[PDB]
This record gives sequence, C-alpha cells and structure tokens, in this order.
Amino acid sequence: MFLTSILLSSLYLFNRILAWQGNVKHFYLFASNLLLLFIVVLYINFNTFSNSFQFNFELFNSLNPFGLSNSDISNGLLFGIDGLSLTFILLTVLLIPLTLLGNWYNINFNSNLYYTLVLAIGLVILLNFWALDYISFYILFEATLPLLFILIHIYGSSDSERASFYVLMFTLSGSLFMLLSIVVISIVLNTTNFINHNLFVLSLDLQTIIWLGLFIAIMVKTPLFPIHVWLPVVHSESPLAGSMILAGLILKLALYAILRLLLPLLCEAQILYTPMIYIISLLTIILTSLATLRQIDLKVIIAYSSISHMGIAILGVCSNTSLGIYGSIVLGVAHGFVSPALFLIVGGILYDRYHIRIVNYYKGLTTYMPQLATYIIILSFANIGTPLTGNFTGEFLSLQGGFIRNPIIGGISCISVLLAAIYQLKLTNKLTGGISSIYMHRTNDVTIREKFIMNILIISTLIIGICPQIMYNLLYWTVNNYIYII
Amino acid sequence: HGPELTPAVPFFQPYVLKWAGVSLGLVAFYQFNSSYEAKNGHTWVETFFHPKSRE
Amino acid sequence: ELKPSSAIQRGPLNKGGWDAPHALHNDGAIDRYAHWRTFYQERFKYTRATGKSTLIFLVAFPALIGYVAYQSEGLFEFAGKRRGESVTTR
Amino acid sequence: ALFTSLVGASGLGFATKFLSNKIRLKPAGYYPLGYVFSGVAWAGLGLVLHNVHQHSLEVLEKKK
Ligand SMILES: CCCCCCCCCCCCCCCCCC(=O)OC[C@H](COP(=O)(O)OCCN)OC(=O)CCCCCCCCCCCCCCCCC
Repeated sequence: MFLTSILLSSLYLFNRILAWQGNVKHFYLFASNLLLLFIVVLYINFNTFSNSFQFNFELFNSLNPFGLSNSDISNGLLFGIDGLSLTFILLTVLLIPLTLLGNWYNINFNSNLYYTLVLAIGLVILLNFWALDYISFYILFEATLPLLFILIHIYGSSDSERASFYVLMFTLSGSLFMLLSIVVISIVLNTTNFINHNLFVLSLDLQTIIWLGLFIAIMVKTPLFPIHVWLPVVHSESPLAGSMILAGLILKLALYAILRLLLPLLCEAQILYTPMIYIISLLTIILTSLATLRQIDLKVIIAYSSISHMGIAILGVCSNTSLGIYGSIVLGVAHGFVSPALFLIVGGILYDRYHIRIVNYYKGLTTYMPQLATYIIILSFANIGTPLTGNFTGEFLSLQGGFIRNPIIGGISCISVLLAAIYQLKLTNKLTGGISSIYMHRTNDVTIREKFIMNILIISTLIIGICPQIMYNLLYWTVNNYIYII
Repeated sequence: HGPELTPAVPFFQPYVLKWAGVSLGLVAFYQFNSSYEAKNGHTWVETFFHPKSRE
Repeated sequence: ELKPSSAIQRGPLNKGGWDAPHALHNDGAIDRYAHWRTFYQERFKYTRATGKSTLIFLVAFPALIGYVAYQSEGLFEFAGKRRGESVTTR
Repeated sequence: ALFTSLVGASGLGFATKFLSNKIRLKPAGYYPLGYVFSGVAWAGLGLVLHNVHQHSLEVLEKKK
C-alpha cells in the first residue's frame, strides 16, 4: 500500500507539473538527479568484501506478477549488482542529467517528446547493468532500439532517415544471432542466470558453436572492422543526446557484455580463439584510425576515434590477465567521460551556432573564442593517451595485458599511441589556429551550461588520471573472476 | 613609457571563489578525518558505511 | 463524391521560434564537394585500383596478421628470465 | 499476493482508458468515471487469471 501510494502521488505531481508548466524538462532533470542520489546511497551500503550479488530483486514471477517476489521457485527476471556492474552504473547515472542538460535550448518544436525519449533510453541502459538472466539482459539490450529509431528519425540532420535505419538494421542484425546463441544456451542448461553459469561445463565442440553467435554481436556493437559501418553515420546524423548516450554508454554496454556473458562459460572455447580476436582487434585499430585522416566532416572524426578506442579496449578483455581486465574497465569508463565532451564540442558549441559540420569552413577559432579553443586542445590531448587523464591508464594497461598474451600482437598494437594522435592533433591545429575564417561570422562565447558540462566531464577524467585506485574497491573481485590460468 | 592600462577587474571572480572553496573544503575535510581517526580508531564517514554482513 | 469531411479546418504547420540570422556564407563549391564525399558509395565502382586495395586490406593483411597470430600463441614468456635460458617454449 | 495483482490490473485498465481517451483527441481526464469502469473490468480479469493459477498450483501439489 505504501509503495503504491508513492506512485499514485508521484504520477499526480507529474500531471500537475504538466498542467501548469508546458515543458517537463525540469521534472526530468529532477528525477535523474534523484537517481544519482539513490545510486550513490546504494554505493554507501554496498559491501565490497563480498563477491556476491548484494541488492537482488525479482520481477514478473509467477506468484507475484506485479512486484517483488519471495518464493521457493523463481522463473521471473532477476536483477542485481557486483562491483563490475556498479562501476558502469555510476558512469551511467552521472551521464543521464548531462544529456538532459545537453539539449536544454536546442530543441524548440516538440520538447516533451524528445526529453521523454532521451530519459527513457537512459533508464533502459540503467537497467541493462542490473540484469541477471540471459533473457532479462537481452530484453533490455534491445528495448533501446525503437526509442533510438524514433529519436534519430524525427530529429537530426537532413539525413535523419538513413541513420535511423542503420541504427535499427546493423544493431538488430547482430543482436539476432546473439539471440540464437542465447536460445542454444537456454535449451541445454535450461537456466539463464548470471550466478550459476560458471559452474556448468559445455563440450568443446558445443562451446565452439555458441561463442560465434555472441561474438559477432559484440563485433557489431563494439564496432570491430568487418562491421564498423553504422557507427560514423549514426553519429554524424544524430541529434546531440542520442550521439552522447550512444558513444558514451552503448559501446561500453557491449564491452560489459563480453565480460558478463562470454568469459564465464566459454573459457575453454575462448583460449582457442584469442588469436582471431587479436586479428580483428589490431586490424580495427590500424585501419579505422588510418581512415580518420581522410575526412571532410567533423562529427564523423570523433566517431571513428571511438572505434579506435574500443578496439584498444577489447584486447585487454580477451587478454587473460588481471592488468588487461582492469585496463579495459578504466578505458571504458574514461572514454565514457571524455568522448561525449567531444561530441558536445562538435555538436553543441559548433553545430548550434553555424549548422554546418564540414571541416573546411572552420579556421582560427582562437581569436574570437579563446576558452573554446582552450577546451578543444585540452580535450584533444585527453583523447590521445596523454597521461594523468584516465584514457592513458586504460590504454596502457590494455596494451600491457595484450602484450602478455601475445607479444608480437602487442608490438603492432602499441603504434596506436601514434595513430590516435595523428588525426586528433591534425583536427585540433586546424580548428585552433590560423586567421579567423572568412565564412564564419563571429558568434557568442561558450555559455555557462556548456562550460558546466565540460568542467564536470574533464574533472572526472583527471581524478581517474591522477589516481586510478579510487574505483579499484569495486573491481578487485571481478579482475580475478574472469581469469583462466589453470 | 606608460603601461596603458585596461579597465579594472576584481580579483575574486566567481569561478575562483567556487573552485577554491570546494578544493579547500575537500582538503580540510580529509584532514578532519585523519585527525578524527587518531581519536576514535575509525574515520568519520565510516560510521555512515552500513553494508550487510557477508554471512 | 467522396471528399474528406467539412469539419476539419486544417491549418499550416510551423516549426516555431526565432529566426536565427545567417552566421555562415555557404560555399557552393564546398557544399557540392562535401555532398560528393559523403555519398561516394553510391557512385563507387570496381576498377584495378579498387581491386588492389580490396585484395590487400581485406584479404592479404588479415591473412598475414592471422598467420603471425596463430604461430605465436604460446611461444614467448619473458616473465622471469636469466642468461642462458631460452624464452621460446618451442 | 492477491492485492498487488488487483492494483496492477486496475493500472492496466487505467492505461487502456487513458490511451482510448487520447486516440479520440480528448483530454486525459475527459470522462473520469470510465477510469473506474475500465479499472474494475480489467481487475476482474486479474481476479479470474489469479484464481485459475491458484487452482493449477493446487492440482500440481496433489500429484505427490
Ligand atoms: C520496456 C523494456 C522492458 C521492461 C522490462 C523490465 C521492466 C522494468 C520496470 C521498472 C521497474 C524496475 C525498478 C523497480 C523494481 C525495484 C524496486 C525495489 O523495490 O527493489 C527492491 C530491492 C530490494 O528490496 P527488498 O528485497 O524488498 O528489501 C528491502 C530492504 N530495505 O531494492 C533494491 O535493491 C534497489 C533497486 C534499485 C533499482 C534501480 C533501477 C534503476 C532504474 C529505475 C527506473 C526503472 C524504470 C525504467 C523504465 C523504462 C523501462 C525499461
């Protein structure tokens, strides 16, 4: 009665704020900021000394379909966290008001629609990291895509239509074979579960088949070289919050799914296949970062940058090392900080003012906007692997873990420090320097809200950069968990 | 020989005040916990840490 | 004899708001250039140069890095080493 | 629990009455008594389905 009266009160308050204020965006910011307060109070009560799943709750059980269930027999949808989940949830929840902040004055026509879709996508990728079944991981893994289709199609550039199609198409088409592999697991074990599933052993000829269906879906979502194809256009023709939630959270969601779903029960498969992953990882670091050099458009460069950093990230995951797993997590969280700031710099401060994203128009942004050029350089250097930023901690421990498992793949994997600097500083000096452009008429300096978003997303890289030990209290179980060294 | 001065600006800009206030507050709170730990054997915010027992 | 009903009174659709004045002189040459570059794939055709790059970057380079990756799986440990100790397992 | 199934099935009924108001291009609270009508109807479907599941579990207990 109590938890129902809370909802009957809060929906009433929602209806009243609707009737009196036309927007909702205040109430959406308030709700997502309360979600922050709630998840950090869950972090206080979190026990780090237990490997266990601490805060468990079942939804949609037989004996109680509407709500919580305490029964001796469970067939609903399980939810709960360890350290490894919870890190991403932290990286999730502090991102969610910022994108709700990020379009506070851009969207004029249909406000309530856009902010509802953006908050709903953020809530679905909250609940992605809580899940504990294979099916309940997968139901919410794909709940995003109608909301993403409706968001990219209605709002965007002139090419909204093709980009909304590709974010349905490639993402769906990889996720279907993921479902094939999930079905084959669920009919052998007869239990989808994130708790028991390291105990069961499958045959090597049977692990050999199951692992392809999950791995090609992770190839689609962390875009490795065969399908890295939707990523630049679904960024380059997105609106702002869709691009931020995509490249900060969806790619790291598949980086999470390669840990949570594959490394526990495909171990004896996984050793036989680490050279195939190293082929595709090196070949998506070299060949996407080299295709960045020939680009006419400006959001597309930061998109291919995200491809190159996830290509560094996944060869720490499959490294069979403590160092590689921890480096992949710190890369994933630090890239989730640094990269939506870059999509703000191309999309918020620079597309709201001039509405054209071609690189050739933009020159000499320093002499009319000094503090924007200040941002553009210190976010440039934070992207490369220039240290004390957390991006280098991820890149360094990932390259070290990838050097453990195979040294010759780490030798050519290490040149990524060069290749990631070339295009980024080649963009940065073209934006920063020169006589101010004859095409661009002078506009306003960076406002207070944009500087607010930037200051947060840069401090949160610098704290992880100066001390990566601040979140080792969550992971020291889950760094030892996924290692298989007999 | 003149310096040819630009107009006067105040020292304590709002950003200097905010950033210095938050940083000095965090450092002062950290020293407060290091002093409170010697008196009582535990930090002050550890009293707020109530997780469930592992058993 | 079938026309949509009289009680519609449908009106025009605006997008609403403030007419932001033009902060950019668009160049016809730069816009035509960039529209040609983003939509390059609808006019791409296979030639000998395309065949050379498609052979070497999609077939030859994965096969070379593949052979190098499968030969060097359990060769090298350097973890604790000494003079006169071989580091290759084989 | 029997009570949460009632409240949630009545919530499904409130959702049907809301969405049926809002296809019609009406306001939300256009006819407020129909919320009560649809909520009690869909709650009755919840009654029926819960009792059928009770009896099915009781049949499964008697096979031991
Ligand atoms: C449309 C896609 C398909 C949808 C399929 C999934 C439907 C999800 C529907 C949303 C409802 C789930 C969230 C609410 C359920 C959890 C509420 C709760 O009470 O958690 C219970 C749990 C333990 O509680 P208990 O065992 O009773 O003991 C308490 C002792 N103090 O207490 C806890 O441990 C804390 C639990 C924290 C939960 C955080 C979840 C973050 C997201 C919250 C908003 C979710 C709404 C998303 C809406 C979009 C739909 C996906």
